[PDB]
Amino acid sequence: THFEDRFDAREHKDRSNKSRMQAMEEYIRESSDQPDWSASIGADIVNHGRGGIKSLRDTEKERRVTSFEEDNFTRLNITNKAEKRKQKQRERNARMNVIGGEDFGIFSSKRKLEDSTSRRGAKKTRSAWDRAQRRL
Amino acid sequence: APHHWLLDKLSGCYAPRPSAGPHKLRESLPLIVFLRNRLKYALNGREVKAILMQRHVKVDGKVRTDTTYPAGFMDVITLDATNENFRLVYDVKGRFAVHRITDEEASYKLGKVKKVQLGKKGVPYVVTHDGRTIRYPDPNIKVNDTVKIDLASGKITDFIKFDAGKLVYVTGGRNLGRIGTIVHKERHDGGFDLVHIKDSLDNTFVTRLNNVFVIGEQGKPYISLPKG
Amino acid sequence: TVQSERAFQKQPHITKRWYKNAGLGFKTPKTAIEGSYIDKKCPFTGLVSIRGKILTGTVVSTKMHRTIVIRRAYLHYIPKYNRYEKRHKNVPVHVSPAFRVQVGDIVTVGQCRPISKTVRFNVVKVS
Amino acid sequence: GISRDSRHKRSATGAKRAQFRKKRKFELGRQPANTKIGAKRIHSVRTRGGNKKYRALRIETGNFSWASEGISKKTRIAGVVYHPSNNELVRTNTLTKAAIVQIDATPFRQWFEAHYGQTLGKAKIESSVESQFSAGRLYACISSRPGQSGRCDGYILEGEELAFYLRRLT
RNA sequence: GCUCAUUAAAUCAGUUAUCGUUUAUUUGAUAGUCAUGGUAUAACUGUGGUAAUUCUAGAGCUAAAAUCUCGACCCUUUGGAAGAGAUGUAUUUAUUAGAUCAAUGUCUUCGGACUCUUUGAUGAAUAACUUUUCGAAUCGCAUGGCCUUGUGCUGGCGAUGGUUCAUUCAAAUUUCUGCCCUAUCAACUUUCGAUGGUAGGAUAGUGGCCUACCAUGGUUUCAACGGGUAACGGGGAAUAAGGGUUCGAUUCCGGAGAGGGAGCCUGAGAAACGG
Repeated sequence: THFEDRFDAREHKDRSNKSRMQAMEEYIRESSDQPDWSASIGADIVNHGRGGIKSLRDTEKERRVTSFEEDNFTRLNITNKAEKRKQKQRERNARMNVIGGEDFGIFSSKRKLEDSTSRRGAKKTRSAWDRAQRRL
Repeated sequence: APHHWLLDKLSGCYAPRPSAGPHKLRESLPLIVFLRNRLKYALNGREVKAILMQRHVKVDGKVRTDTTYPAGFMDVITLDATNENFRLVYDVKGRFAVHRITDEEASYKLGKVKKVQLGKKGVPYVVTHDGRTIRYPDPNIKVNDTVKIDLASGKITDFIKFDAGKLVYVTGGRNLGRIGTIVHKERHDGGFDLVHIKDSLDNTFVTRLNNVFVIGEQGKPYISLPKG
Repeated sequence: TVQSERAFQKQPHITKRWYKNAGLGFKTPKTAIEGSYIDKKCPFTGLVSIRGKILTGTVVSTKMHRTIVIRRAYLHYIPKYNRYEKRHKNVPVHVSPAFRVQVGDIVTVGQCRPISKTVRFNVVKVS
Repeated sequence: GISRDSRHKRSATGAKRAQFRKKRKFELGRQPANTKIGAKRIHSVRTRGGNKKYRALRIETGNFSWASEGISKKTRIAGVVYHPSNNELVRTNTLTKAAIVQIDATPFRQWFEAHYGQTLGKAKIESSVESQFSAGRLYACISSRPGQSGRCDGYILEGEELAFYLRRLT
């Protein structure tokens, strides 16, 4: 016949952030029983005020920058076509949705919770003998 | 920017293009990505230039001073500082991997012959994948075999004929870059020979005969594969 | 008749007949070695190298000069309907004067550094 | 000049006449020099930057090989006899590959006498050639491309190939 | 680099194939065949013309070599040798090269015989030519060696060329599989060759690419061919949005043009509008 034999980056690309739904992991953090590395109090808040406190996504993505800056000893900056969205549309996602540093933008979503889990999604017990071994 | 460089999308717009050289450009990893970007030895692009002009780095027994110098699969990259020797080896997930080796292992490399003919005045010659053509080889050395290279001279100290049931690395295709030591060799239309591969978990995988690189016998590989 | 053209036909010789093997388990026939046709385009005894697609099919029309037509039937799979479609691909190929070809004649060819404007394949095996 | 763009002529099924692009440089073609027999002029062409080709336009001498003894002797050229592709070339005395000519028999004659000790049919060769040694005009063929190498190199007629062409010349 | 005019097996996407080709640069291989020839540009010196120019005029200057095999021999140790001969580079066409053995198999009369089977192991330059190409009037460190002692004779490591080959950056064709609507398009093509053969030409090269001559074929209800496409629609081309429900940006369109036609020249590359 014919076969492509083509290498793919997208199949090796991580898709963890696509199905990652935030309210599902908030159950995880209570049921993990590991500690979770909360920062200090005044180390959170943004500009003496105006910018709402910190998202826990925000102390993650800013941590990703500091982990990147300490490796390469250099800084990244005001590069404009990315900044005009990702500072406008992101800091308005704060004031529209975050309240006291905790996100309430989850709850107005049409992204439904089922489509991540979906009765384990793939590798599903579609036959009868598959159902006996999950009982095993 | 390609997949196997492990660059971030951050830190600057343009990707550092490779120079023409021994390896294929899509197979190549330039030395600018090798020093300041993955091994984190330098910070700026100019700092790569100061390392090369002072001749700290030597690749495969040559001085090799070029910023975008193409380094490829199975390349002994010897750094005179630290007395440490580096050998590039591809990683299963889609990327390259810098690897520590010894001084004796920095002496030899392996090389896939791509084409063998009869040169002028009745001289046999084989042409490796790194473009190292060598006069007077063994006539046992034929197409797709590996060649152990001395690197003090251009001489051939060991040779391994392609036979089914020997530990094979893949260079190309979808299932590029695993162990799996052979199932057999398939014939097909247009060539397109699919040298089948069954891994440590004994699962069939299919790439082209062009992608086949024999890295050892069933059991022993000739080089120190990175264990992890 | 061998010498029927306007020029004298001969092999370039790159027995009074020079042979070679096209390879890949395609054997030199009796008509190649002890024959009378010159045929510089023939896989054996000629000036072409079989590299590329070695394909098979059914010869459907033979009324040309020194060349024939292979019909290459197969089934397509449409993923949307989840049905099949019957298909074919009429491919003209050069035939050599060693293979007895009429309508029928299960055939095998090889890619031969394209000969003439559609011909990429030259007849190497007829069953 | 001449363009080799395969688009304009029809398809196998009859689709035709797109004119997707205009004529460009890599699909080029240049022109035949219908070379004649005269005082040798050498032409100059620059081809793909580094390489060159030799158009031939007037040719006096060329190198022909005697096939029986395997020796090669440079030949003065007189006239064109036969060519299969077009007989307009012969009546204009034009040299191409596989062209029958007439040559001087005396350079092959001088080799035959003082090296061996015999004359030429007044050490045995064919009968149809030995009668042509007294004529002073031997028949020879071209096996080079004067449009490319510029030389008039070829081969003299012997064997059954001699009998094929002399049948055409009667 | 900008601007004007819309392409349906074409583009594109991958895939080959380059033993069908060309390649500056990249890299890897690779050549035993006069302490200095002869020319040459100017600048300049001064005179002028011209409405004018990055316009112009005339004058005087600066044979020998070495290696391959043969070895008479002599001498037992590191072994060493007389003389017997034999070898241009590129380019162009023609010619030339590119059955066996060992035993462990086997038999035997125990001396050896046998390759049936096995095990291994060997095989598969001539003659000419060329608007004669190269064979270094190249550079840096080491400054040594012999005697007729002249600043003689000889001598190490590189570097750069340079021929050819390979490599890569390419480019050119090419293989194959994958596009939207349509029977109110059933025949289409040979009505710029359509299908092919052969020969020549042209080209970097394949080739109906072009042209002779020769055969009547090609694709098709499995939909050819034709038509519609507002083909700002489409390409996982590519990351993307850690709940805005499927959002983004990036890249790719396709073609033509530089007042209009047409012809040309350099260059690895342009049929280049900063000729």
